[PDB]
Amino acid sequence: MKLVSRLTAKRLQWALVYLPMLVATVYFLVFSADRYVSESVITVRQSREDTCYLQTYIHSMGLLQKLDQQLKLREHFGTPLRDPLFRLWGGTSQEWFLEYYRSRVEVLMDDICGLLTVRVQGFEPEFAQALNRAILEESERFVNELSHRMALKSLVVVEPPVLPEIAEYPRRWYNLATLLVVCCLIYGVVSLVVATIRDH
Amino acid sequence: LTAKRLQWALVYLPMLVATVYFLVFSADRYVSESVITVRQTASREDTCYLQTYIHSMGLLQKLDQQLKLREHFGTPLRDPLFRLWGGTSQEWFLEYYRSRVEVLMDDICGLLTVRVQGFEPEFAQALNRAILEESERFVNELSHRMAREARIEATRKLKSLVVVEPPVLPEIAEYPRRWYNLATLLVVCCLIYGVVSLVVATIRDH
Amino acid sequence: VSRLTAKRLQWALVYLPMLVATVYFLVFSADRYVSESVITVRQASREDTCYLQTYIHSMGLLQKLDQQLKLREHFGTPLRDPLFRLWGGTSQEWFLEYYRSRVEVLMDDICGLLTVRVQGFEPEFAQALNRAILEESERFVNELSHRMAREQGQFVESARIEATRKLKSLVVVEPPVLPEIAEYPRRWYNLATLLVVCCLIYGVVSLVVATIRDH
Amino acid sequence: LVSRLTAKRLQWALVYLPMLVATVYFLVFSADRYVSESVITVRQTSREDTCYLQTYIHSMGLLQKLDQQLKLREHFGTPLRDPLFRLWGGTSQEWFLEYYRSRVEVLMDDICGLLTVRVQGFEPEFAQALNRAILEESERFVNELSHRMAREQGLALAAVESARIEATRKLKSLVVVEPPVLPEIAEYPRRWYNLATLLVVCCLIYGVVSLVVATIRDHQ
Amino acid sequence: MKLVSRLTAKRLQWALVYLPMLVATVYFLVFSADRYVSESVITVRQSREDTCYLQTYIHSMGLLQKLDQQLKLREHFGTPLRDPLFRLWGGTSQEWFLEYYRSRVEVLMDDICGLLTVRVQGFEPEFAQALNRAILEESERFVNELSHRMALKSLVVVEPPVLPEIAEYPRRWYNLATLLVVCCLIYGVVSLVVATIRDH
Amino acid sequence: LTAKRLQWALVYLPMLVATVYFLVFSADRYVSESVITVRQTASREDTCYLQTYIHSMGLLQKLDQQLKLREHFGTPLRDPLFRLWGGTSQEWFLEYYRSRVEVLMDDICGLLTVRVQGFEPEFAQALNRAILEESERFVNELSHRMAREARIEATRKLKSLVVVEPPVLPEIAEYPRRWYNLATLLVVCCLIYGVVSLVVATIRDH
Amino acid sequence: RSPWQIQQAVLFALFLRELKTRLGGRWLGVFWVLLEPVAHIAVMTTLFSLAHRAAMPSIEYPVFLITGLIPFFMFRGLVTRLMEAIDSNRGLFAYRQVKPIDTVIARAMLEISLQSIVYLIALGTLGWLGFHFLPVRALELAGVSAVLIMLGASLGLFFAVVTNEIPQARAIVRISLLPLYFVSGVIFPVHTIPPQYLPLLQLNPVLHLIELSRASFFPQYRVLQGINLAYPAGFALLSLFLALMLYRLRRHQLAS
Repeated sequence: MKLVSRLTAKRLQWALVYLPMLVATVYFLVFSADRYVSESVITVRQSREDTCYLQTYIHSMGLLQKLDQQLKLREHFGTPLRDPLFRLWGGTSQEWFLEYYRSRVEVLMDDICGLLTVRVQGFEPEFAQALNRAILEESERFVNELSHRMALKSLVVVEPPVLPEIAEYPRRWYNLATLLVVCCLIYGVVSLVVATIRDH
Repeated sequence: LTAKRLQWALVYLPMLVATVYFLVFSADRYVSESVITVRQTASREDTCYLQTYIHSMGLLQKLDQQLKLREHFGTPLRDPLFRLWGGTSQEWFLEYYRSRVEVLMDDICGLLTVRVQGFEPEFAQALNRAILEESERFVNELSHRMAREARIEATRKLKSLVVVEPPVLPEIAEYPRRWYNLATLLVVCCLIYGVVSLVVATIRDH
Repeated sequence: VSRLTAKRLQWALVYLPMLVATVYFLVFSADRYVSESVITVRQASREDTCYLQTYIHSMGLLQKLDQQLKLREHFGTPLRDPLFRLWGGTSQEWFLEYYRSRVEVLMDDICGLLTVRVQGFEPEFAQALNRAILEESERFVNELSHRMAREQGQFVESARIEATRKLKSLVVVEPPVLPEIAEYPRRWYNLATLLVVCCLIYGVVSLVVATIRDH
Repeated sequence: LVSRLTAKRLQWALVYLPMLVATVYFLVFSADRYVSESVITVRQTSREDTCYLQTYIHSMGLLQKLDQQLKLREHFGTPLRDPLFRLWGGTSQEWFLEYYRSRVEVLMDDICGLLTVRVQGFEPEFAQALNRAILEESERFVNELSHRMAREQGLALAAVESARIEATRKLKSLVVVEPPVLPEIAEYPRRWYNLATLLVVCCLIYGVVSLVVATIRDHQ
Repeated sequence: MKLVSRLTAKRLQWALVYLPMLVATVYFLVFSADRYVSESVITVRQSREDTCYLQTYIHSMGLLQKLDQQLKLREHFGTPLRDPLFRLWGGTSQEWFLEYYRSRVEVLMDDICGLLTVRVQGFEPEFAQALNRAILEESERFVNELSHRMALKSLVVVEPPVLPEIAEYPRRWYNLATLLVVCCLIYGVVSLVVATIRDH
Repeated sequence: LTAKRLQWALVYLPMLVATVYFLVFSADRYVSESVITVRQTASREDTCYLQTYIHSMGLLQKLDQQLKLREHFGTPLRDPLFRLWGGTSQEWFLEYYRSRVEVLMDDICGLLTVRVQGFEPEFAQALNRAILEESERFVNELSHRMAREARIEATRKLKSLVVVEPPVLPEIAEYPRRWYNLATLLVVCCLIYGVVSLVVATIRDH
Repeated sequence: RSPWQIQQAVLFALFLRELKTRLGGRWLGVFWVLLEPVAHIAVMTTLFSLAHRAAMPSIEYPVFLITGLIPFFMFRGLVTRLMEAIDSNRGLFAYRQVKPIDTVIARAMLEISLQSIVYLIALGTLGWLGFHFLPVRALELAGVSAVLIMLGASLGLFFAVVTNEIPQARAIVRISLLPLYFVSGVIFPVHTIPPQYLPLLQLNPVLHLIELSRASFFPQYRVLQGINLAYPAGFALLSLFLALMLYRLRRHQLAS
């Protein structure tokens, strides 16, 4: 209780507002690395089961090994030495590689059309487009092989993968603004609670 | 004589024994994961049969004859909680096997995912592969028995097992995720401490 | 007379039933092994599975199983367990109730699979009873279909090719297993339930005896 | 006159009088009622036919046929020591129908569409015979109901042949899941369960009445 | 205010409890007339539309005119001179005749079988059975005529009309008991209202 | 100056004028009721077309040409509220006709019931019969126009009107049920009196 | 001065006391106690009419909904106003010849009279609209209503005696009453819900009472299995005995 009243205001102000924003601004404006995004929109036709299998297959492990053999994802993702958070550190485990890859490619599907959209992140736009194209080709080969193994069907590409011009995901200003909102709310709640415990 | 003594006991002592068990005594278990489904040549009944059959006793006997799961699961002497003790009952062995092999249905898309634990990654992969092969044999054998009541139909491949993701070979063990369990146990013990303190204050007030 | 209820009332009404139940469940109880099987009916299958679910607990099946395996002489063996054993001279209705208690049928609506758990005083007898139940159920669905087809066709090629075939078959997902440790009875769960109900009864009579003692 | 009601009178009347009456009636005067149970359903070669059977089991025409066949009025009047569950002589037809509907219980299972018929009699053989007669008459009624339309139906010779085969064919036959059982002991007169339940209920009622009386008295 | 002060309990008791019991007992035990009931259970088969048409047709006016021509319902229902409430007074209107007839025959329908049950009341059991039989025959002729007019189907009688032995509808003891319950409740409520307005 | 004066006005005066109108001035209107449906040789569309068509304007013009409804509905000089005044608009005439003819659908069983009012029972029966005949002609004429886009189909009786209950000839007039309206008006005027008195007490309290 | 006479006098006094408090000061409480049912009538008719038509084509929605809603309103009113009776007139026990049980039963009879008036008014306005209002079997309906009233009053008295010197319990029982609106199946017929959750829902006594009241009120109403009156009757009797016993034990401590 002696230290409970010692948090005062300025110490709480510093350690809950200004230091986190100092490190956040330092990381975003200097340490961060750009992450270009390639977006594609595909479906499977001769059938929600088929695009369900495809959605499971995109984030699978066998596809990850095939893509690592083809384009060497592990070598590419370890290049941004400046960013320590969003780079793939060398000598990491296979499971962490799978989790990192699943974070990098986002797969989405609308329920009222069955359209499956994929967004692939990469530190170079050409690599992102190549990864998206390889994903699409492997998906087409997979559904054709699954049809053939039983003994017909082809992928429809509504929107082929784009070649991005500028990166879009490491948004620095929007992240700083939502950090402002969250930090202020956390301050307000914890300051009210420290006031009522100190008054007791 | 509750005072702070009951707080000290009910908070520190389970936390202390859990930490000294997880940080030293616990043995990590590798996991092999595969995703399959059953297609013809409706299809949900075959996957329901597979979900029931994977956690059965006859399949456990077949897998014990094949890979000797009983001798494998008794290997780690260091871990006394997750080790299958020698000379146990068949019912306890079945419950242990059902705990070490987790099968999940996804309601849409008709997908059955099997996650098999083991103290070696190669053993986990081999066990998952054996489970998949025996499941395919079982769904074929049901239709063979159906058609053996003629001889042309009873020899074909009436049902095929579609493997969306084959079993993988883990590099590191996901379980027992010691930090998550320690945090969960700390939170729940804090909750029990709070409710016990409230009821003890109520009792001693009277 | 009323000035004789005290802590001794708690003593008797709580610990005497606890001691009696603990003594009975620790030494006097008889082990009951359980054999489990999982089956379904296939060439409308829901109708046949419901027919089987009703037929397992029927009296005709019980009489057939008595004639085949002598359930009366087996269930009357544990003379040291007067509560869970079947006494001699027990009527047919009480015998049917005992058999219905000793055989549990679980229906699952999603997969449409029927689970049968059979309790016996010996590990081999439970599996034998489960096998006999399965065989009799398959014979029952076959006999029902054959009787319907024959009574229709006794009035021609279709009738005589449908009255002798095997239209209904039993799909055994899990065959009857042979246990080696008795699943039943659950001594600790039963003791906990009896403790809870004894505590509730004691509380009720304690408040009643506090009320009447108020002049 | 609240003070007119004492503890002794309340005890005596409210507890002992109904308990003594029920004990005497259940242990001295009551008569055994064996019950025979059968489980059936009707199959072609649906739900409509089995619910028609459910309606028809309690119908008056079936009661007349069964009374002609087995003399239900004579059998249901034999137990003279039991005046509550016996068929008194010289009773109206409506009361006879109500008594028959009380003695025969029909339960419908809609998850499977199975009809359970439980027939009460004062002898196990009579209960089994009544259940068998009910099953036979229900099958005959379903058959006749199916046959009537085809019988009223009757190139032209083809139509005549179709009408005669449709009228002569055995279309709907009910399958039996559990045939009627000959009971060994009576199960419906539950003397001890009823006596214990009535004792508990009377004790609770006396406690409530005594507490209300004491609360009323506490106004001085 | 002065008239509600003039009022007391005893006049309220006599005007709400004993007088209704006197008139009800006098009517039921002396003035009432027995009404025998014949019950039939029928359906139509080659179909909820067909039995819906039948249910509408039973209570129709054309069927009433046909039955009046056949069995002379108006002459039969005017016989019980002792009962003034449930008899058909001579020289009454056609609409009141239809309402009386619709009250006399009760048609019920279950939702899960489609079975249509009819209960016909009459002051003589043979007349009640004859009226039920005539209703059934006219219904069969009506559905057959409706089928033929378009240019097939026949009625199924699960339970033919019974011949009643004793009347069942003019229940006297049950009616007296429920009248007692209703009268006691009404008296209690109105006495509470009288007490609370008098105190004001 | 509300006092009891507003009570006296708002209770007695509408009650007085309603009683003096219903008991003397009102003229009773006989009603002919029929119940029909449409069947082939799905069928709900023909009945819904009939429901829309009976309350239309072209059918009203046809019936005015046939039976001269305008001269009939202006007959009772005694009643000034339910009489069709001479020289009125066509729109008001259509609203009056829609008020004097009621068409009810029953959702199940597909039955359309028509109740036609009139100051004479024979006129009400004749109007209902004419409505039924014109409705049958209309449902036939729609299919005739459909098939006249061949000549074999466009002359048959493609649709038939099933008449469950033909129009009846009333003996007495059901409407205007004066006692029911008087009781309803008394109840509603009592309610308005209560709310107005309470709001006036609230206003005068301030 | 017989105890019954002074008890009746104080009950009439306490009764009109609760009346003045519950009803509006301008004689307006009838307006809101008639507005509460009609809003629920309107919203449930505009939200579930076609669902009821798909349920059964035999009974129209307004009468079927009223005949279950008004007894449920009586039950919830009995519980709510009964449990708050003792901790609302703490300044009234200063005079002798008064007891908390007098206050709770005065509130009970006031609630019973108000809901009976509302029920009669609803039946009258239902019969004025051409619907069916006359009960086919009124004696069984009266018995079921009496059992429901006794159960509600007993539960209210039990909650009044037990939760003295802890108002916070009165805060949570309200949130226990909101799901009971949908659990009891008053709005929609219970014949539509699948049996997979029936055995858990058969432990609600008010469910059995509502279905039995509807069966005794309507002609040819199908009652499903396990809706016997024995279970709610035993529940009400046991709860009433327990509540009266608990009041008798904590008698002098209650009044302070």
